[PDB]
Amino acid sequence: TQDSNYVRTLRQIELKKLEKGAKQLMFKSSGNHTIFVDSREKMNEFTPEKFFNTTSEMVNRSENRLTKDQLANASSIMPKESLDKKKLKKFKQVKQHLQRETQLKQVQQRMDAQRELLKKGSKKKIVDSSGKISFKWKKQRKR
Amino acid sequence: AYVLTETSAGYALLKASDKIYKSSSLIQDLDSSDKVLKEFKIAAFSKFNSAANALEEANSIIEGKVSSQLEKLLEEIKKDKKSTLIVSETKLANAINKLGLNFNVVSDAVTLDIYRAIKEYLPELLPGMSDNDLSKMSLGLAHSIGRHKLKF
Amino acid sequence: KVVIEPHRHAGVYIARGKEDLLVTKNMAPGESVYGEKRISVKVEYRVWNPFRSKLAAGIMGGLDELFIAPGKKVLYLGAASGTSVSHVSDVVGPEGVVYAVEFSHRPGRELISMAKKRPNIIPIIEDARHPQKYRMLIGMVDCVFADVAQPDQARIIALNSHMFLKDQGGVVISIKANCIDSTVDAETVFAREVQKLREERIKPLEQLTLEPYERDHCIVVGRYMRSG
Amino acid sequence: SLAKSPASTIQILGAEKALFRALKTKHDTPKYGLLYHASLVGQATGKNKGK
Amino acid sequence: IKTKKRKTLKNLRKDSVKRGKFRVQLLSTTQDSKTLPPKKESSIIRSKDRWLNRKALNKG
Amino acid sequence: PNPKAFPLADAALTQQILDVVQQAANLRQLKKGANEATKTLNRGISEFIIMAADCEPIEILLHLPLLCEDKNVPYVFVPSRVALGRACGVSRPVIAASITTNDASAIKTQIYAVKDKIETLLI
Amino acid sequence: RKYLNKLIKRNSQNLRSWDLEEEVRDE
Amino acid sequence: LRLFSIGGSTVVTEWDLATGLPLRNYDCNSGVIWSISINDSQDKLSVGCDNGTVVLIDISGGPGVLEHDTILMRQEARVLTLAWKKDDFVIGGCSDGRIRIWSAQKNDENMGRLLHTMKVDKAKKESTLVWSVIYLPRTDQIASGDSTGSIKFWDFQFATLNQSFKAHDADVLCLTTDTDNNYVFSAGVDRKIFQFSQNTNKSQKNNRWVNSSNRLLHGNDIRAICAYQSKGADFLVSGGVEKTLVINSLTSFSNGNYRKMPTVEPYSKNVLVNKEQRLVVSWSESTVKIWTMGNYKLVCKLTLKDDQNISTCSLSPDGQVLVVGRPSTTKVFHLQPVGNKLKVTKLDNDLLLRTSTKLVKFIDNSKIVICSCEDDVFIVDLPQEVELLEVTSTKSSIKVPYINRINHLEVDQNIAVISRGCGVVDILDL
Repeated sequence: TQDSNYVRTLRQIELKKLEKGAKQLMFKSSGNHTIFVDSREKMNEFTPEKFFNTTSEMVNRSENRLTKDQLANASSIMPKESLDKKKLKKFKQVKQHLQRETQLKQVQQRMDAQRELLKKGSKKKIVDSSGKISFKWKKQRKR
Repeated sequence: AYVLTETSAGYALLKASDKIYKSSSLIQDLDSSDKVLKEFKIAAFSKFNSAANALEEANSIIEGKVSSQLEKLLEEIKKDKKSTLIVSETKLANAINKLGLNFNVVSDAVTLDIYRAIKEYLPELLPGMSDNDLSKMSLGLAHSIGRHKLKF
Repeated sequence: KVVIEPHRHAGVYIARGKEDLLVTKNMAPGESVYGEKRISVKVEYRVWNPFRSKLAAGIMGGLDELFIAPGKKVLYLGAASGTSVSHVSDVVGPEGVVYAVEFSHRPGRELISMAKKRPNIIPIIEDARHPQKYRMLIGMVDCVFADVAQPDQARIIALNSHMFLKDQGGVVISIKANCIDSTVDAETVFAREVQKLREERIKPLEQLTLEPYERDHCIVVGRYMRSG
Repeated sequence: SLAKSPASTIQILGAEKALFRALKTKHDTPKYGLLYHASLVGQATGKNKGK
Repeated sequence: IKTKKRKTLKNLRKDSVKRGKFRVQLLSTTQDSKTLPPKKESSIIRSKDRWLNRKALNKG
Repeated sequence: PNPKAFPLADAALTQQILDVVQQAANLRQLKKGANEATKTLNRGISEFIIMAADCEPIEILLHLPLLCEDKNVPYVFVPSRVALGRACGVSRPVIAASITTNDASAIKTQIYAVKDKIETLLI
Repeated sequence: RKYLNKLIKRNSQNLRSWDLEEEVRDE
Repeated sequence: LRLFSIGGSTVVTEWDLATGLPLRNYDCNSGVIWSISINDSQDKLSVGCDNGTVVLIDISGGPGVLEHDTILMRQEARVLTLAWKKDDFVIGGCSDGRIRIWSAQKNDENMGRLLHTMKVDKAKKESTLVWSVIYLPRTDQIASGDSTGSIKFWDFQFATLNQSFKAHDADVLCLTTDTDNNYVFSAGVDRKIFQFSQNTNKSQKNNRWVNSSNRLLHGNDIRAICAYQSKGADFLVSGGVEKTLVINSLTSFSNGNYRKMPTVEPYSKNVLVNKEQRLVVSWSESTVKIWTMGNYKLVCKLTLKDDQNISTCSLSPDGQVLVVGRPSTTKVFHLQPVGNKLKVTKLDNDLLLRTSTKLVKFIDNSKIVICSCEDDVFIVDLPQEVELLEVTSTKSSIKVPYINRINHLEVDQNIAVISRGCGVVDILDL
């Protein structure tokens, strides 16, 4: 019993750290953005650059399509590598938190099944095809 | 004829040079601006007094039926045995139809564009009654009535 | 320590630094309503959650013409807990106002307290199907944003935009296709709904899918033309 | 939020420091908490205080 | 030949070019869309009529 | 039956739900009681929540739908807590119970069928 | 017109560096 | 009176009878629609949809108005047939093989709560699916055409069957009764019509429905059967994939003369001849064929490549002139013989395009007189009109909204005749 309390405590810590990491950090969107244009000729004559009145780079960019009129790094040191290395490493830190949490979950699954084998009842040890065993209790009311 | 609209201040009646044909012509002449404002500024206003409970009861019992400020409104309105009045609610319409002026009232016709125009130009009809920013006591009414509807 | 960047939609800023965030200003500092963080650079700023607001993933999903402009007046339908409403009051500021309605009671109480905290809000806590008991209050709004999960989105939005929305008004609707149908393609449900609105006199500009933030959800934006 | 907490955590709502120390170091978690000053648990004697 | 011809006919009838990540779309003619009830779904026709012409009952 | 307890299953869905409950307790996948059910919502493993309708006062289990809305868990009221306890396997009246998750049980398919019909009933 | 297009390219690169990647946009 | 129709998709159209075109396409929200039925007193029509769901759309406010009223409690598999007991209970017959009763009331706790299911017994190697339920009001009962081939009389209070008939050897698709509910007529896919009766003393006393007889009539199967019974009439009318209609006496079903209606009735004609150049013109949906004869040969092969309406009325005078009139648009074509083959050229006229032309008539090879859908008279050359007398509307003219419309236009060199469904003829000097 003390063992499974320990494991569950660790898992809950990690679960909350995962939540806070995702809260802190932004992920890029990816969704279909379909325009409704009436006439077939102007539909054929569509260009994003005029429509969102921007430059093709800023067109494919989809978190800020700041216009040409809106348009009309030296702060962060070495932004080509240091900034991007930091970006990726924040992502990896959230991912690593996630794997820690799933593993602790499984360890608690195994431990919880054992504790309940210990309790009571009239069990039956059934064996699956794959090699995995399982237990199935007799149909009885605990009193 | 006449039109009735309710505010966060009080009830307003406006004279109209005749109706439904006024609805047609008004949306046809694109008539929610200063031109229609000066066409029909005001005929009459009747406040409810600025006592917070008296507001909340006037407003709740206008959500249900007809209030006493509406009563004093209805004796002050009439000039003819027959009078026909637009109301944007069928409930309030049939209530005042069965109520005591004995004059015909009409329900939700195509006079939604009329009340849209009035309800736009209406704070510029506050020159007619009281040209002050009513948006405060609008918020105050919203807060007051929500706190009414909730038990609290 | 942090760089700000303006956004195409005015009133929307992005903090670029060691970590990127989507952020607005604030009107009443020294507070945080829903446990969200903030950043203060000097002036306060407050971030959203596109995992918690629909409108956020509307924005940062890349959205060309949203019509909520800083000075304006914005109706909000289906404001549970008002977190997105707080964001709406931040993005309008004092010269614009927001008209947030909710049906039930517990998001209503939270709405009421947050409306106590903020100026820009008037809350309507009456039912959303019937627009009369607050045509008494609401005044001739500019834009309408609505998320209701009740399947009568066409009807509620038709009635509310008829009664309140300015001509050439802006309307932005959310949809959960899994609430509407839950049999067929979510795309098909979306096309069915844009046909509803196009019958109901709203000209539809844009459709957008919030694929990596919610499941099966759509945002549809359009103009409102020549009605009463 | 107090309404939504379960019943065990209402038992252990006062003694969190001893709780998380005991949980983390595999020791027997504290058992009265903040209810200890109620008149009933001030009326019991020993294991009956815990129960 | 004629295969490519009604290929070109279908590609006239079509109403969307995938503009990279973005897509384009159009809205139908208002007169027809108002004047006549909308199309059947092939799902419904297949289900009902296939059920009636199942082979379990020896139709024919 | 209170209008408090809104999404209420009927006879047919009630039988299917209590059939999955019986299977789950034989395999020991079931958390019995309202405090225990709140705990497993909090740990965030639970499959779905089955509540009684006639526990009077109703509020003591009414604290669960706010958690289920927050966490997106499906939940269903069934009519009688005597029946829920019998189907659950104990000697008592049980007013809430909670199917927990073990992705390689032998009742994963039946759980999903019931959980899908519940989510339709909510939605 | 070149004064427009030069200023166009100007802030473009001033934002192109702020929010993009190539080798990192995969991982 | 108004006509509501389920076209196969997710709308419910209610038709303006006068223009013969949809007064309003309502969009019921929940998914594709499989069946429809009004309640009693016509205030509330309910559609059942293959989300499994049942929607109530109510009708107050006369024409052109509908409102999404209510959605009763949903369930898994699709709903095939509806009936209403009264204003109060919606009986649905649905594809699992089972019959459900919802409670469509107002102001009761049990509003919209599915409160009974009743499972029809299933077949061996298949999914049964209850095609057809109806309510029978003298006794309490409901009755059930089953995809096995059965007919099961469930009684409603206590919701548990009384009678069970393995009626006929393939799946039932229609049911109906008579006004006294002495006769349930069931109509199959194996082309039979069974009559189950209750008219005798013991049968009315103790509810026993007895399958008095059957009769087969049809060629292929039956898809709709309807009874009617009043001081003038007792007939039931059947129809199916054998494209016809079959009328029977009702009470004397097995002792009585039927009548097999003709398949096609030429009231709206579909072929017109040209004595000039020895021509025949036919037109089916969006397609136009012309032959000549003398042997007979093809002449012209028209596919209206932009026409989603059915070609209503077409004309071709002497010479090479053709007009095709749609209830939405109208088009004009000129022909040219280059031998056995012909060349076509569509012309242009906005008066043809935006104006819906029901009836077309040629004065000569020059000019055309038109009756447009709103009973309007047009005179065109290739915007002239003549005004008409209007009769005062009587009661049934108010009821049926096209009895005062324009039936027939007949043209001569200068003289025309208008006929109106009330039976009016006017003569026109154009």
